[PDB]
Amino acid sequence: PKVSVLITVTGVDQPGVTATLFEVLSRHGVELLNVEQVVIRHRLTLGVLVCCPADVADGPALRHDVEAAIRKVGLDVSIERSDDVPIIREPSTHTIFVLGRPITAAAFGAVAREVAALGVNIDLIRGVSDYPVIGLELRVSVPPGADGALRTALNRVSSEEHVDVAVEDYTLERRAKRLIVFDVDSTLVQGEVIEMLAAKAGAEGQVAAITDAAMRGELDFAQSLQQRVATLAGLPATVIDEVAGQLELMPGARTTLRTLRRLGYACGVVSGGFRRIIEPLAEELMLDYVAANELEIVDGTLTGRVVGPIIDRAGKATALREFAQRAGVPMAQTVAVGNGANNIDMLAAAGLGIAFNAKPALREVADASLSHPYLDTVLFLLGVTRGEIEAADAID
Amino acid sequence: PKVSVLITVTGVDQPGVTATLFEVLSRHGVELLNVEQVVIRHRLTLGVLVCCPADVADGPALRHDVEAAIRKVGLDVSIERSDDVPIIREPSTHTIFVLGRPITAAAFGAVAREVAALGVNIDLIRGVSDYPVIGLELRVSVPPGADGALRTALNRVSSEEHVDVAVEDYTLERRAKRLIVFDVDSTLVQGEVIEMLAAKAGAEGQVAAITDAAMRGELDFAQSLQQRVATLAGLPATVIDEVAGQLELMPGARTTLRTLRRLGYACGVVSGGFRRIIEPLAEELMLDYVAANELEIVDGTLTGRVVGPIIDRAGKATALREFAQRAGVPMAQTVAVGNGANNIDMLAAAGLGIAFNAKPALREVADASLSHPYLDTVLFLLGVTRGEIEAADAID
Ligand SMILES: [Mg+2]
Ligand SMILES: [Mg+2]
Repeated sequence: PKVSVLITVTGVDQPGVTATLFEVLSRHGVELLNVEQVVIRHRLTLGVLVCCPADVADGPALRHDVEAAIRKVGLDVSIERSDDVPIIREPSTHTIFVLGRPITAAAFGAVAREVAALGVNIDLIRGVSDYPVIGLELRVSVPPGADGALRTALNRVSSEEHVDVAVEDYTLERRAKRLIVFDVDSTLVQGEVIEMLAAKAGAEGQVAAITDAAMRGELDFAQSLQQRVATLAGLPATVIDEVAGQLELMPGARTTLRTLRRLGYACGVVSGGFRRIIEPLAEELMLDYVAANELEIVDGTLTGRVVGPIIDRAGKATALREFAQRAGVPMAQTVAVGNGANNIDMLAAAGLGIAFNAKPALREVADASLSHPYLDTVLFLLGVTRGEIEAADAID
Repeated sequence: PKVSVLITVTGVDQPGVTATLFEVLSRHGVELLNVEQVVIRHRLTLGVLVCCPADVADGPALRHDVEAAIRKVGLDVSIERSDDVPIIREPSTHTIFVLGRPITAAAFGAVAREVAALGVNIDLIRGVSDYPVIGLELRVSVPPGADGALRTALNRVSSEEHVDVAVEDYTLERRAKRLIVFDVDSTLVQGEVIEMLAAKAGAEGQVAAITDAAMRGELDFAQSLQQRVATLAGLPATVIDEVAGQLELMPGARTTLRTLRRLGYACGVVSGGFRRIIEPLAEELMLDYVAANELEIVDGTLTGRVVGPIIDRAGKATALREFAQRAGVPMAQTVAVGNGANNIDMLAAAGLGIAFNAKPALREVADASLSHPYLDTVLFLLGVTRGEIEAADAID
C-alpha cells in the first residue's frame, strides 16, 4: 500500500519472463493495480503498475532485485515511482477499419496522416484479415465533435487510395449489434433478378438499362419498377422457379450468414424484388424476416404488374423498423447492407448502414462502404476477424 | 509483391512515428500484409509486415531510408526478410480473469506459473477494472485437452491466494452470450427473504438455520422449503408487501442489469422464493422472465404451505431452459448466477455458470466463482471493462 511504482519490461520475448517478474515482486510488499502485456513480432512489453510500502519503494533493494532478475536473462527494465499516473487506460472512442487488396503503404500513410491532423490518437493497431482481403483495424481516441471531420477526411483518402475506410463508434452499446438486413439484388445474390426474368422475354436490354438507371437514383423506384415488370407481361409463371434456381449467392454470403448466426444476429432481407423468388432461398438460408414485392399472376401467367403495396425507398426503411420492433432490437443496434439508391433510407435508418459495391448515390450517405466482391468483408466491419471465423468453422 | 519484409519499431513513444514510417515505406514498392501497434506505458511497439519487389528488398536503400528516419527521432528499428513468417496471429483459445482486492504479486505469480506449467501461452494481458475490485485479463492459447487441468490448477491457486480466477472459452460463439438468469436471495437481493418473512413470526432463528442448512446442500430443497414456509402459518398476507419494501439490491446490481441491457441481454430471475415478493421488483428492474414459488393464502392469511409446482434444484434448470427456448437463445449462450446448492443444476445447464459469494457445494462445480460483495464483478466475466461501463453511463 502507501506508495505506487511503475515497472516496465521490454525486449526480445523469452518464456518465463512474466512469472519471473511477479515472483521477484512478491519478495516486496507488492499488490497489483494494473498489468499490460503484449508480444508483437517477438518484442515483449510488460508494464506493471503496483503499490508497495513507502518503506520498500524508498529502498534500493526492490530496484536491485528487479533489475538483476530482468537484466540477467537479457531484457530491459525501468522502475519509477508513479502516484500521479493513470491506473487503467480509458477505452477507445472509435475504431477504423482499412480494407484493401492491396493496402499500399501510401494508403495507410494517408489514413495515419488524416488521423493525426484531427488530433486523433491511435490507441492500437491490429490485423483482422489476410483473406479474401487485407484488413487492418485502428482503435482510436477522437476529440469530441471531430468525428464528422474524420469520416469526411477518410472518405477522401478512401477514394484517392483505393481502400475501404470505415469509422465506427466503439462504445459498449454500439458494438453489440444484434440484427442485420440485406438487400437481395447485387448484395446477397449476384446480379439482378428482374434482368434474369426480363431475359426470358428477350427484354434484358431495356430492363437492365432502367435497373442501372434506378439504382443510381435517376428515377423514382416505383415508376421504374412498373416499367420493368411490365416487360414481363405474358411470361408463364413457371419462369419464377426457373430463375430461382439460376441464382448465385454473392461470394462470401454463406460465410457471412453462418458467422452472423454464431453471434446470435437476427437476419433478414428487404427487397424491391419478388417474394416468390426470394422465399425459396430465405428458407434455405434460415432467415428470420423477408419483405419484398409480389408479381401479379392471372391464369398462371404474369400480368406485368405488381400487387401492392410497393416496397419503395421509404418502404425498405419501414420494413427494417418493423423487423427491429418484432425482434426487440433498438435501431442503433441494427445493420443494413445494400448497393443501390433504392437502399438509401434503409441504410440511414439503421444503426450501421453499409454500402456494398454501391452506386455513388448510396456511398455518398452510407456509414461505410465496401468495394470488394466479398460479402464476408461485412463481418470485418462487425468486429469479427478472419482467424475467428476460421477457428469457429473448423470446430464445426 | 515478390518478397516479404518485417519492420519492427520499438522505443519511447512519440507523436507522428506511425505516419512517418509508412510515408518512408511508400518510397518503396510496399504493400501491407499486417500492422500491429500498441503503446504501453509510453513504450511503442510497431510491427509491420509487408511485401515489396525482390528488387527493393535486396537493396540497401529501403533499409537506409527506414533506419535513418526511425533512428533520427530516437527509436529503434529492425528490418529482415520474412517469407516463412505468420501473416496474422491466431486467435486466443481462452481468457482468464483474475479479480482481487488486493491482487498480490504472489497471487498473480502463481497464476502465471500454473499457466506455464501446462504449456499455456499468454497472448495478452490487460487490466479490466480498478474498481470496485482490481481486475486483470489474460488471453491465452491452451494446448488441446489441457483446459481441464488448467481450471483445476487455477481453482487451487484461487483459494490459496485469495483471488477469483475464471477460465473461459474465447471462441466467437461462446463470447456472444445473450441471456442471463439470477437467483434472487443472496444473489440479486441482499439476504434471505424467507428469513425476513420468518422474523415477522418471531421465527427467524429456526428458519435461518434451515436456510443456511439447505443452501450448503445438506437437505432436500423441497422438504426444507416446506418446513421453513410452515413457520409462516398464520401471518397476515400484508407481510408480503412489507418485506417487498425492505429488500435491498446487492451492491452492483443496478449497474449489472443496466449494462446487461446495453448489450441486449435478455434478463431473468429464477427463485425458490415467492412470486409475490419478486414480481414488484422484476417489474421495477424491467426483467424479461420470472420463475418462483407461490405462497398459499386462505382468508388473507398465509397457510404455511406453497402452491405447487415447487421450483426445486431441477426446477431451476428447467426454468432456464424454458426461458432460453422462448428467448431464442441456445444454452451455450446463456449465463446463470447463483450462491446456493439450490442453484447447482441451473449453473450446470447454463453456458456459463457463475457462483456468487457461494456455499462450497456450488463453487465446487461452477464454471467460475466470485468472492467479492459486488454483483457487477459479473460484468467483468462477461468481457466488459469498468472503463466501458463508466463511459456508457456518462453518455447516459
Ligand atoms: Mg440491390
Ligand atoms: Mg440464493
